[PDB]
Amino acid sequence: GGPSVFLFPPKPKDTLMISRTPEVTCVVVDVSHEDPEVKFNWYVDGVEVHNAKTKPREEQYNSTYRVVSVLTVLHQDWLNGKEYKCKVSNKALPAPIEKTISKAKGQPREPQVYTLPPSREEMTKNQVNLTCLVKGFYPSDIAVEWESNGQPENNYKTTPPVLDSDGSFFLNSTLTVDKSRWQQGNVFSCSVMHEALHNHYTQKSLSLS
Ligand SMILES: *[C@@H]1O[C@H](CO)[C@@H](O[C@@H]2O[C@H](CO)[C@@H](O[C@@H]3O[C@H](CO[C@H]4O[C@H](CO)[C@@H](O)[C@H](O)[C@@H]4O[C@@H]4O[C@H](CO)[C@@H](O)[C@H](O)[C@H]4NC(C)=O)[C@@H](O)[C@H](O[C@H]4O[C@H](CO)[C@@H](O)[C@H](O)[C@@H]4O[C@@H]4O[C@H](CO)[C@@H](O)[C@H](O)[C@H]4NC(C)=O)[C@@H]3O)[C@H](O)[C@H]2NC(C)=O)[C@H](O)[C@H]1NC(C)=O
Ligand SMILES: *[C@@H]1O[C@H](CO)[C@@H](O)[C@H](O)[C@H]1NC(C)=O
Repeated sequence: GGPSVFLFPPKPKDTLMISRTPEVTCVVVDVSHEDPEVKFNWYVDGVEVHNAKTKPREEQYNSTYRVVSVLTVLHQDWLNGKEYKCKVSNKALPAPIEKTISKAKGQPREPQVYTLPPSREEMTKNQVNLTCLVKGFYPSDIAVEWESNGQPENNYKTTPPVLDSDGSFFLNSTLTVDKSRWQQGNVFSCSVMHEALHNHYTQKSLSLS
């Protein structure tokens, strides 16, 4: 004795993109070789659901199994604050273990998005940094990408959301492009996906005129 349960929320980009699959993951550790069977029961706002997929158990190096149940959440249900409950049953458990999860509960706040052209010190060089400042958003769940002429620009680094003095979040996204591309006057756009924006999406464009 005995097993432990950990419940994980979906990835932010999965929650914000219609083509992606947002999943809540119920992980059971310390499952015995003697009694390796785990019964998973799932509830959405107290209502039982039967659409979760279990994965084949894995032997840990500490000679125990790690057993996982993955529940697909509806994009709208997750955003509307529905509660996801995982109930775990196992013979080595006198009473089942339950864990509940839902989206962060504070008041949603819309991100403010600003673009920063390369600084004269930054601009003289071979490759230039284009910056997208995203601040004042809540919850921290967000997705920031770059684009030009309808195609993704992949040479970017986005900082993790940082908790600010007023309890909201902020981050920077920096795209590195060849100076020649920026200098030419090509339009680079910063894409921001967040629940509180109108239509959960905004974009800010940056170009040298
Ligand atoms: C046998 O060996 C096993 C494998 O090594 C080992 O399993 C490990 O067991 C420990 C505890 O014994 C368990 O620890 C918990 O880990 C939580 C994070 O797990 C994440 O992230 C880690 C690394 O950061 C990864 O290794 C995990 O795979 C898992 O990854 C996430 O997985 C999901 C689904 O797969 C993905 O969607 C995510 O992308 C992914 N993230 C990453 C970064 O990869 C960690 O959060 C836990 O801390 C919290 O719970 C503790 C419980 O004791 C608290 O003490 C601690 O304070 C934290 O509290 C929680 O946090 C908040 C505070 O209230 C609230 O959210 C919660 O209410 C609260 N919970 C409470 C109080 O219960 C925690 O340390 C490891 O995850 C696990 N590793 C794996 C791989 O399974 C076994 O223990 C070994 N057996 C032994 C030693 O006997
Ligand atoms: C651009 O900014 C990134 C991230 O802040 C940094 O690592 C890099 O060295 C800067 N300059 C260029 C030319 O990318």
